[PDB]
Parts: sequence; C-alpha cells; structure tokens
Amino acid sequence: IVGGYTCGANTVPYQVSLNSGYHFCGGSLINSQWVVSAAHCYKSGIQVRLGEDNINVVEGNEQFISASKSIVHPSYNSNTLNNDIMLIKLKSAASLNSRVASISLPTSCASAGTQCLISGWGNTKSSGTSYPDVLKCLKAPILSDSSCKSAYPGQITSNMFCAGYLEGGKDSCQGDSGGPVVCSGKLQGIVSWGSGCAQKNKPGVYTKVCNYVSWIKQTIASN
Ligand SMILES: C[C@H]1CCCC[C@@H]1Oc1cccc(-c2nc3cc(C(N)=[NH2+])c(F)cc3[nH]2)c1[O-]
Ligand SMILES: [Ca+2]
Ligand SMILES: [Cl-]
Repeated sequence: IVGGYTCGANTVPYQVSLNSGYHFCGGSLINSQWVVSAAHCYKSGIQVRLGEDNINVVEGNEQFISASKSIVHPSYNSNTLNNDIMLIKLKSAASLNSRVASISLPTSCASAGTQCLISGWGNTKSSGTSYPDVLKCLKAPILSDSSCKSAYPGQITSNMFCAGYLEGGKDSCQGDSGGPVVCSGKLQGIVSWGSGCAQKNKPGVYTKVCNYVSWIKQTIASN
C-alpha cells in the first residue's frame, strides 16, 4: 500500500497472508474454511496465515492453516487477467473470534464514488521496494467506468473496476495482490493489477466480485 496508514492490530479481521516461506499475496476469509484471493497468486505449498498484524513476529492471535486445495476460476486468462479470482479451501476450519472473522459477499455491485478500504503487506514505495512488517490500510473510492477505460483503454473487461486517486501518491501495489477491497462491509474487489504503483492517471484495477457470487457459492457448495 503506498500512501496508506498502519491499520492497527487485528482491525481488519478478514485479511489473510498467503505464505510459502515469505508473504507473497493477501486474501479474504469468507467463511471458516474458505478464502478468496486472485488467480495469479496461485502456487502449490500455500499456508494461509490468519490473525496477523506483524507477519515477521508471532504476537498471538495467529492461526497458520495449510490450504487443502486452490480453485483458480476455469476462464482465468493470465494474459488479460480477466476472471482473476481463486478460492482456497483450508485443511481445517479456522476458529473465528473478534480478531479472525469472515467478510460478507455483496448482494449488488457498488457504484462509482463508493469509499472502500484496501489493506495489505505489499510494497509501500512507488519507486523502489520497501515491504512493511504490519498491515497497511488505504481508503479509496471506486472510479467511474469511463475514467477507468480512459486510463487503460482496451484492457478493462466487465469483471474489473478501477479504484484510487488519479493524482497518484496513494495506491495498492505488488504484495497487496489477492487482498480485499471492502465497501460498506461487503467484499467488492480483489487487488489485481495496475501500471506501476501510485502513478498519476494509472489507478489500481480490481476483480469485480459482485459478478462472481453465484460462482463462489456453487463452487463452495460442491467442494
Ligand atoms: C505472480 C504473482 C506471484 C506471487 C507474488 C505476486 C505476483 O504478482 C504480481 C507481481 C508484480 C506486481 C503485481 C501487482 N502490481 C500491482 C499494482 C497495482 C496497482 N497499481 N494498484 C495493483 F492494484 C495490483 C498489482 N499487482 C502483482 O500482483
Ligand atoms: Ca505475526
Ligand atoms: Cl475501451
């Protein structure tokens, strides 16, 4: 997160860290046994780390659970990043409490101007690499489709939306990939891609989760 602030320990209880010996992507807990992340964060040997704040210190509240299976969306296109969503099933259910909680899936899509919370342990520099120990937060609005398509002509599909600041300075970045974009208590986006981080007129692009609720529910119900 570039230009964001320290969230405060456990204030984002649905945030998870996907770990393979180091933090590589974020994700969102949607029930006690499933996490939603981005398809491009897929890899084998994933350990999901819940209740985290400092990812380099065991401070208490952490639950480390291995992924039993990862389900990348069948129509995921790694060249356009269209359908960039993945579901991860945990080997055992997590114990939910006030520090580890699931976030709700939306019943409708959000409108331009909605203010959302984006969080993660991704890079904090737009020019260079500085990865934080604790969770960073950024409040950012969903942009209109016209401004998004004007920024990324020919690359935005109906399963994506832009959120951020066209002036640059505040944005999600590499490492935040797979994590949550929550608006009015509902998970509306997944950090997916963007050109650089916090650059002027190059906002972040997020997977539009409201277009995948029936898919998430049918897939969870059959696995
Ligand atoms: C291929 C996976 C393997 C595990 C590590 C993440 C990597 O994926 C990535 C590699 C390099 C950059 C990104 C990335 N940059 C990003 C920048 C932005 C933004 N400008 N708001 C964003 F929204 C998502 C991004 N994701 C990214 O998601
Ligand atoms: Ca920790
Ligand atoms: Cl276009």
